[PDB]
Amino acid sequence: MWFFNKNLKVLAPCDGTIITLDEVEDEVFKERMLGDGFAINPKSNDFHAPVSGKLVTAFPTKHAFGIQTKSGVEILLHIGLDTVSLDGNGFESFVTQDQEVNAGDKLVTVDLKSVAKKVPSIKSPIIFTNNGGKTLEIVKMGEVKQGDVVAILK
Repeated sequence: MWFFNKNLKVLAPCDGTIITLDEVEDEVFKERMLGDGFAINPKSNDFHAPVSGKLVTAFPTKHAFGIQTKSGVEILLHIGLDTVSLDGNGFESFVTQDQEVNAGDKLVTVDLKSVAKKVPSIKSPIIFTNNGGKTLEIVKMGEVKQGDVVAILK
C-alpha cells in the first residue's frame, strides 16, 4: 500500500553482502562525489536490475548500467572498480541503452573470477545519481539474496 507518500524500493542485483560506500576503494565512490547509496560484494555473477526504469546509461564496455525510473531519480549500478578498462571483457550483457527494464531483470553476466584479477575491486556500487527524494530511510545491510529489498528512497 501507499498512504500520502510513495517510496522507491531498491532490490539486490546479485547475491552477496551490502556494504557501505566507505568500504569502497575509490575516491569517486567512497567520497560520494556523484551521489549516495551503497555497494555490494557480488557472490553471484548475474547482476539484475534494482528497480524498473529506462536503461538511460549503458555502454559498449557493459560494466555500468544507468536506470531512470518514471520519477526521474537515476540510480547507477557499476560492477566492480576500473572495469571500463576491460573494454567489455568478461561481461555478457543482455540489455541495450534506452531499453526499459523491470526490477529483477538480468542486466549482464560477469566473469567475476576473471574480472576479479584484472581490476582493483569487484565490489559493485549502487548510487543514486539523481533523486530529489534524497532520503534512504533504510538500507538493509549484511548478507542478501538477489531480489531482496535493500533500501528505501522515500
